[PDB]
Amino acid sequence: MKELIRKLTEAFGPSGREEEVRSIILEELEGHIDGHRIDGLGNLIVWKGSGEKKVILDAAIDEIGVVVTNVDDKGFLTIEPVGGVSPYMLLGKRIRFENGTIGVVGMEGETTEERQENVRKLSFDKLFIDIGANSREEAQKMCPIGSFGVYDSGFVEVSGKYVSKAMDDRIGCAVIVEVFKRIKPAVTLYGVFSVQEEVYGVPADEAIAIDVTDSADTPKAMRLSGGPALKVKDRASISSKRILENLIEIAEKFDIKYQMEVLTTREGIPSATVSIPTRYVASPSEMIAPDDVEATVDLLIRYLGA
Amino acid sequence: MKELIRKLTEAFGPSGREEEVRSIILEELEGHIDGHRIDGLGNLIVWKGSGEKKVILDAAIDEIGVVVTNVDDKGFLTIEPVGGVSPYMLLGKRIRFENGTIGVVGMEGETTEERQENVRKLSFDKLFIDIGANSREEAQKMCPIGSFGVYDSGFVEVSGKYVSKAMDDRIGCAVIVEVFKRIKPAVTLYGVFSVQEEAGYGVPADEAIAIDVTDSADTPKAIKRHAMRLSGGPALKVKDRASISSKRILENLIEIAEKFDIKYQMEVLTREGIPSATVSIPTRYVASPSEMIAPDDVEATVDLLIRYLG
Repeated sequence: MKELIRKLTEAFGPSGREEEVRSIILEELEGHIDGHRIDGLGNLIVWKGSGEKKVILDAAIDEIGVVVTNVDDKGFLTIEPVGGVSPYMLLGKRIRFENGTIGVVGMEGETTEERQENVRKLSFDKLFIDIGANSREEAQKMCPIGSFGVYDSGFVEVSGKYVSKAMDDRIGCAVIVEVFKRIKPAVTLYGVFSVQEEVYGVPADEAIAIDVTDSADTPKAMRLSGGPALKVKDRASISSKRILENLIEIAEKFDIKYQMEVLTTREGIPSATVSIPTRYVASPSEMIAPDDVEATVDLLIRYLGA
Repeated sequence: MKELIRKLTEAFGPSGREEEVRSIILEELEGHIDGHRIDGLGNLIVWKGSGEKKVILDAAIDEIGVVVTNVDDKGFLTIEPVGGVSPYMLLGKRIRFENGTIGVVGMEGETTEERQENVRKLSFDKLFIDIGANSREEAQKMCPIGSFGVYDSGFVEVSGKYVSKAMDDRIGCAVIVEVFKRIKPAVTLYGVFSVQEEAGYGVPADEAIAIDVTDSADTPKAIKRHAMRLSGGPALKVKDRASISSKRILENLIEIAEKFDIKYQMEVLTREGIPSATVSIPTRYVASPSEMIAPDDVEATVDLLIRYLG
């Protein structure tokens, strides 16, 4: 499942250019599905099994990044955030583009006091990125305007933890993939991979969102290795609540460690939301515990079949 | 070429289920190819010749269809479209599936009132498909949920013109295949048949050409300046941001077309990693069970490519 964690977390998938991610999900799932289709707006719909119950397992394809807005005289890039990324996780951080070009990030500091003052009020109009080109003529071909970029950091295992970029949400995509690769369906199971936008082709009876939640384990609560984070919604149908209680009895039934969050898009069909605790969200080094993710897989395997 | 266009347009190939169209294409080009391959996504790629210049041609193997999203109790199938299918081109039509199955679409509402209204502001929420199924189980065994079907209408000739379902882009497939069958390749030819998805095909190529369908506005009550028309020749499209290389390929195709009296017709519109040009065959009633092309546009097209590449 860890080959999978790399192949997905390392897959280049910013908004609108996620084709590789969909690929690895497909060739990864090839041999364990009945069908799929890419919907008008870019979401991918997988279905497996013959069942009266139709369940949707949603997971966000996309990962945070930056977009170019201005190419410079000497060939430097102006950028702006896509997804919830802070200009602080980018200082000294190197960036990939879809063609493969690597760029480096720096600050528009002039003096020695400006480099200590641009930060306490740092926006993206004070950053820049080097590609290696010295001209705008040599820089526009390397990267047009509207080019996206992502973290260059890859997947590393730190003493049993899985640290990589974009554990949000391809720990969830990876979990769904693994479920399809190990489950024998007792239901008609769709797995939908979503394009979030402006910050359902199939009709089902129950939707289940696989997302991540920030871990409060940071010094000074959702904890690693404590289980999947089950989200209770302050306002939901009797049917969403029954989804929740069903997953609860099944978790208490098979001695499955699990957590429960309450934090202050829903299909109209009854939906629930389960998250994996992930530290350092919106950083190149988001940390998950694999026992949590195989615990989540095990739970879904149990509730949705054998 | 009537036999080829027949096989291609009548082949069943909806969003991934193209083993029939691929098998027909390889079946067709056998004895003329120097190799082929199916990538991890299903794209069929062939190559012939070993010239210095590398030229690629590409045309989509896919056709519009329907996907079944639900099966009710009586055996009727609720559908959502695959591709750009008008709900109207379906009403009264029969639907063709892979395992030997045929269905018939129907509209909800029994009274004259709700039918007459539902046809106004129609959609697939208000449709279904009967298989002759009386049980939901035998429907699930005949047509599982997630099953794709294409138009059941087939190929026929009308006073010299060719009509069939899925001319886009099986007619481009026919152009490529005939080109490969009647070629003495001077360049290194790669043929690419597009699956599913609208930045390379794993083939480095000097230049690339697309064989596409274009809407012919020669129909009545259509009055556009510089309209596409049947038997006007292959339509050579002009792009807005066309690079020097794309304009070079395009200009070369114009040169051949006029040098050998090959009829052709430009097409004016309302990044670019490879030199590319876009040629199109004019076609009538795209997205209908009965798309129509003129054969001499296809012959002039294959002549254009064969003389530009051999």
